Amino acid sequence: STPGAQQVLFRTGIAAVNSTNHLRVYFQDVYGSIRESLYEGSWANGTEKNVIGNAKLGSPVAATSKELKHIRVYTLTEGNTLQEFAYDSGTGWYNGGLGGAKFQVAPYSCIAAVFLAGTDALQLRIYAQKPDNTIQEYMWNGDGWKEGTNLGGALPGTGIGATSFRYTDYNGPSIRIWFQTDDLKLVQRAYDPHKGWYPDLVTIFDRAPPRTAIAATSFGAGNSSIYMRIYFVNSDNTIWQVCWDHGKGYHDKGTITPVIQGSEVAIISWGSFANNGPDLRLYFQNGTYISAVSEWVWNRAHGSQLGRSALPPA
Amino acid sequence: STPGAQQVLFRTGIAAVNSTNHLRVYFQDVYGSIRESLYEGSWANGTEKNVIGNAKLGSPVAATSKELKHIRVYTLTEGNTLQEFAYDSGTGWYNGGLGGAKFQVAPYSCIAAVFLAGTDALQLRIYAQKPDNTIQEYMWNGDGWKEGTNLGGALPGTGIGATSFRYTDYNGPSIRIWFQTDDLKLVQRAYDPHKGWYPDLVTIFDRAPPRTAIAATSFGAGNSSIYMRIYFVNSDNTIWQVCWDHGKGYHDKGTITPVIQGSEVAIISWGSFANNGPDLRLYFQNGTYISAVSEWVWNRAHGSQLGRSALPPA
Ligand SMILES: CC(=O)N[C@@H]1[C@@H](O[C@@H]2O[C@@H](C)[C@@H](O)[C@@H](O)[C@@H]2O)[C@H](O[C@@H]2O[C@H](CO)[C@H](O)[C@H](O)[C@H]2O[C@@H]2O[C@@H](C)[C@@H](O)[C@@H](O)[C@@H]2O)[C@@H](CO)O[C@@H]1O
Ligand SMILES: CC(=O)N[C@@H]1[C@@H](O[C@@H]2O[C@@H](C)[C@@H](O)[C@@H](O)[C@@H]2O)[C@H](O[C@@H]2O[C@H](CO)[C@H](O)[C@H](O)[C@H]2O[C@@H]2O[C@@H](C)[C@@H](O)[C@@H](O)[C@@H]2O)[C@@H](CO)O[C@@H]1O
Ligand SMILES: CC(=O)N[C@@H]1[C@@H](O[C@@H]2O[C@@H](C)[C@@H](O)[C@@H](O)[C@@H]2O)[C@H](O[C@@H]2O[C@H](CO)[C@H](O)[C@H](O)[C@H]2O[C@@H]2O[C@@H](C)[C@@H](O)[C@@H](O)[C@@H]2O)[C@@H](CO)O[C@@H]1O
Ligand SMILES: CC(=O)N[C@@H]1[C@@H](O)[C@H](O[C@@H]2O[C@H](CO)[C@H](O)[C@H](O)[C@H]2O[C@@H]2O[C@@H](C)[C@@H](O)[C@@H](O)[C@@H]2O)[C@@H](CO)O[C@H]1O
Ligand SMILES: CC(=O)N[C@@H]1[C@@H](O)[C@H](O[C@@H]2O[C@H](CO)[C@H](O)[C@H](O)[C@H]2O[C@@H]2O[C@@H](C)[C@@H](O)[C@@H](O)[C@@H]2O)[C@@H](CO)O[C@H]1O
Ligand SMILES: CC(=O)N[C@@H]1[C@@H](O)[C@H](O[C@@H]2O[C@H](CO)[C@H](O)[C@H](O)[C@H]2O[C@@H]2O[C@@H](C)[C@@H](O)[C@@H](O)[C@@H]2O)[C@@H](CO)O[C@H]1O
Ligand SMILES: CC(=O)N[C@@H]1[C@@H](O)[C@H](O[C@@H]2O[C@H](CO)[C@H](O)[C@H](O)[C@H]2O[C@@H]2O[C@@H](C)[C@@H](O)[C@@H](O)[C@@H]2O)[C@@H](CO)O[C@H]1O
Ligand SMILES: C[C@@H]1O[C@@H](O[C@@H]2[C@@H](O)[C@@H](O)[C@@H](CO)O[C@H]2O)[C@@H](O)[C@H](O)[C@@H]1O
Ligand SMILES: C[C@@H]1O[C@@H](O)[C@@H](O)[C@H](O)[C@@H]1O
Ligand SMILES: C[C@@H]1O[C@@H](O)[C@@H](O)[C@H](O)[C@@H]1O
Repeated sequence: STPGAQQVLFRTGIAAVNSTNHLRVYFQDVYGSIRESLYEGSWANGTEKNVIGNAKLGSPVAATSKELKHIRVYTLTEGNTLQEFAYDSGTGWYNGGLGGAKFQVAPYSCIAAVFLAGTDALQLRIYAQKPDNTIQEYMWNGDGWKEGTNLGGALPGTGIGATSFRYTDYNGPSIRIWFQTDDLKLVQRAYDPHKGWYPDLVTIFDRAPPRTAIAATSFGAGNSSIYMRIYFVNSDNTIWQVCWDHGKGYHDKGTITPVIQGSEVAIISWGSFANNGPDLRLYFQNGTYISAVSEWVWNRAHGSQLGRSALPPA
Repeated sequence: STPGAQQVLFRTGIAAVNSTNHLRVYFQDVYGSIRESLYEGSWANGTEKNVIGNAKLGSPVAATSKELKHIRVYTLTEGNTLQEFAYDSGTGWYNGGLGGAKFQVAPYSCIAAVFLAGTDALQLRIYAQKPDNTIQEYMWNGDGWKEGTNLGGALPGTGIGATSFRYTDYNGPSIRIWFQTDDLKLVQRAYDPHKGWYPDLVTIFDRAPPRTAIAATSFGAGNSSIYMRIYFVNSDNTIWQVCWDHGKGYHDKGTITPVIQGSEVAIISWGSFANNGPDLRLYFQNGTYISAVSEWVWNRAHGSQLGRSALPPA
C-alpha cells in the first residue's frame, strides 16, 4: 500500500462529475471527511487539504453538476438526514440548504442525484430510501427543498442509480432511475413529461448481490432516442455493464472489470457515437495499493482499458 | 427483511464466546452500538436493550472469555484507540480499563483477543495494528495494561485471528495468531514458552482477498498436541477453513459456506475428538433477511450443516 492510499476508506462511497474531460472525483477518508480529487490535464488533490465536508462513516456519496459551474455532493449526517455540499463558480464550497430540511432516511439508505437536463435553471432531484424502505424523490426548483414523488418499495439498502436527459423533440426533461427489489432483481423506473412516472418496473438483471452498488449514465440524446449504461457489482466480484442503445433497447450485458468484494462504483460520460464518442469513465476499488480508487476507460480510440491505476492521494 | 434484521450493520464486526453450548454473539447496529444476542436453550436478545456500549461505525469487534464468568469485548473509539467492554459474573457489564491506556492504532486496524489458556488467573493478550502497519500485542497481567511484543509488518487493514491453548505437558500457555502480509498470503505466528515467538511466518494460504476476514479457534490440547481451525473469506465469496490436526499439521483446506461479499466471521468451539466432539459454530452474514447474522454448525452426529438462519434481533 501507500501512505496516501491508506487514507481512503475501504469500500468508500464514490461519486464523479465532469465537463467533458475536466473531471472531479469524491470519496470518503478513514476519518469520515469527504475529499475531492481532480483531473485538469493531470491528476491532483484528494489530500486532507481537499476536504469539502464531513459525513457519517460508511456514508453513501452521490454527486451531480451543470458542467463544473455548479456541483452538488450528497451524503448522510450522523443523524441519518440528507445533506448537501455545494460549489458554485465564483462562490466556492459551502454547506447547501438540503441539510436544513432535515429529511430523515433509513440508516442504510443510498443516494442518487441529478440536475434536470436541457435547462439552464438549477433543478434538482435527489433519491433515497425512507425507513419504510420506499424510494423517495426530493426536489429543488428555486423555491425550497420538498418531497417529490414516492416510487415505492425497494430492497432495504439498495443501491440507487439515476440519470436525466432531454430528448431533442421533447418539451421537458426525462428521468431514469435504477434500484434493486426485494426479490434481488435490478429494475428501472421512468419519468417522461407525457406519462409521468410509468407504472411499470423494467427488469434489467434477474439476480444481483444484495445491496450491490448501482450507477448509471446517459448520453447522445436525439429525437425520441437515447443511449444509457448501468453498472453494478455482480457475484463474480466484477462490475457488469447493462446497455440501452437506441433501436435495440436493453440488448447486452457483461463483465467490465474486477473489483474488491463490496466495491462502490461511479460512472461519468461525455460525447456521442455521432461525434467520435462516447467517452466513459468508471471509478471503483479493485485493490490497487489495497485501498486506492482506480479508473476504467472507454473511448473510440481503444475501447475498453484500465485508466489511472490509483487516483490521488495514492 | 424484518425490522430487526434491518438494525444489524451490513458487514458488521462479529465476535462470539461460549461455555460449551451456552453461547453469546456480539455485533454492531446501524447506529454504532454494540449488542449481545444469546443462546441458552434458545436464541434471545440482540435488541436495543442489549447494548453493551458504543464504538466507531464499522469498528472491528473482538471478544474472549473464561467460560461465561468473565467476558471481554474489544472495539475502536471514534478516536481510533482500543477500548474494552467487560462482564464479570456478579458485577455485570462495565467499561473496562483498556480505554484508559489510550493505545492509538491505525484507523483500519482489526483486533483479536485471547485469555491465556490453562490458568485461573486473568491474563489477556490483545492484538491490533499500529499506524506503521505492525501488529502490536497489548498485555494485561493484573498490574495494568501495557504493550507486549511487536510482531512486525502486515497488510494494512489485515484481518487478525488468535487462539491460546496450553499443552498438557507444558508449564505455560501457547499462543497462535494469523494475519495477512503485503503479498496477500495468510500466515501464522507462534508463541511457545521455551522458544518465545518463533522467528518464522508459516504460510497457511497462498493468496487471499485484501483485508479478508480471519478467525481462529483451537481445541483438544494434549501432550504436545493440538487441533486448530482458521477461517477466512475467499475470492469465491465463501468462508474457507484451514485445518491443523495433530499428526498431519496444516493438511487440508476448502470451502464451508457462502457469505456476502466482505462478510466478517467469528468462530467458537468446545469438546474434542476424544469425547464425541468437537462442536464448532461460525457466525457470518450470508444475505438472510439481507442484513441478518447467520450460523453454521459442525458436530459429530451430523457433520456440516447450516444452523440458526437469522440470529436475534432478526
Ligand atoms: C481520440 C482522442 O482524442 N481521445 C482522447 C484520449 O486520448 C486517447 O486515448 C489515450 C489512452 C491515448 O492512447 C491517446 O493517445 C488517445 O488519443 C484522451 O486521453 C488522454 O490521452 C493522453 C495522451 O494524449 C494521455 O494518455 C491521458 O492520460 C489520457 O487521459 C485519459 O482521460 C482523462 C480524462 C483521464 O480519465 C485520464 O485518467 C485518462 O488516462 C482523453 C482525455 O482527453 O480524451 C479523449 O478520450
Ligand atoms: C408526477 C408528475 O408528473 N409531476 C409533475 C411535476 O413533475 C416534477 O418534476 C418531475 C421532473 C419529476 O421529478 C416529478 O416526480 C415531479 O413531481 C411537474 O413539476 C415541474 O417539473 C419541471 C421539470 O419538468 C420543473 O422542475 C418545475 O419546477 C416543476 O414544477 C414545480 O413542481 C411542481 C410539483 C409544482 O409544485 C410547481 O408549482 C413547481 O413549479 C409539475 C408541473 O408543475 O407537473 C406535475 O405535477
Ligand atoms: C518474548 C517472551 O518470551 N517474553 C516473556 C514474557 O512473555 C509474555 O507473555 C507471552 C505469553 C507473550 O504474550 C509475550 O509476547 C509476552 O512478552 C513473560 O511474561 C509472563 O508471561 C506469563 C505467561 O507465560 C504471565 O502472563 C506473566 O504474567 C508474564 O509476566 C509478566 O510480564 C512480563 C513482561 C514481566 O514483566 C513479568 O514481571 C510480568 O509479571 C516473561 C516472564 O515473566 O518472560 C518474558 O518476558
Ligand atoms: C479548463 C479550465 O479553465 N478549468 C477551470 C479550472 O482550472 C478552475 O479550477 C480552479 O482553478 C483555480 C486556480 O485558477 C483553483 O485551483 C481552484 O481551486 C480550482 O477549482 C477547482 O475546480 C472547481 C470546479 C471545484 O471542483 C474546486 O474544488 C476545484 O478546486 C475552475 C474554477 O471554477 O474553473 C474551471 O473552468
Ligand atoms: C453568487 C450567487 O448569487 N450565487 C447563486 C446562489 O446564491 C444561489 O443559491 C441559492 O441561494 C439562495 C438565496 O436566495 C439560498 O442561499 C439557497 O440555499 C441557495 O441554493 C443553493 O443551490 C441550490 C441549487 C440548492 O442546491 C440549495 O440547496 C443550495 O443551498 C444559486 C441558486 O441555485 O445560484 C447561485 O449562482
Ligand atoms: C436460561 C438461563 O437463565 N440461563 C442462565 C443465564 O440466565 C445466566 O445469565 C444471567 O441470568 C440472569 C437471571 O437472573 C439474567 O438473565 C442475566 O441477565 C443473565 O446474564 C446473561 O449471561 C451473561 C454471561 C451475559 O452474557 C449477560 O449479558 C447475559 O444477559 C447464566 C450465567 O449467569 O447462566 C445460565 O445458565
Ligand atoms: C469482585 C471483583 O473485584 N472482581 C475482580 C475485578 O475487580 C477485577 O477487575 C479489575 O479490578 C481492578 C481493581 O479494582 C481494576 O478495576 C481493573 O480495572 C479491573 O480489571 C478488569 O478486568 C481485567 C481482567 C481487564 O479486563 C481490565 O481491563 C478490566 O478493567 C477482575 C480482573 O482482575 O477480576 C475480578 O475477579
Ligand atoms: C448450541 C446450539 O446448537 C444447535 O442446537 C441444536 C438444536 O437446534 C436442536 O436441534 C437440538 C436437538 O435436541 O440439538 C441442538 O444441538 C444449533 O441449532 C443452535 O443454533 C445452537 O448453536
Ligand atoms: C460506449 C460503448 O458502447 C458499446 O459499444 C459497449 O460495447 C461498450 O462497453 C461501451 O459502453
Ligand atoms: C472438526 C471437523 O474436523 C474435520 O472433520 C473437518 O473435516 C471439519 O470441517 C471440522 O473442522
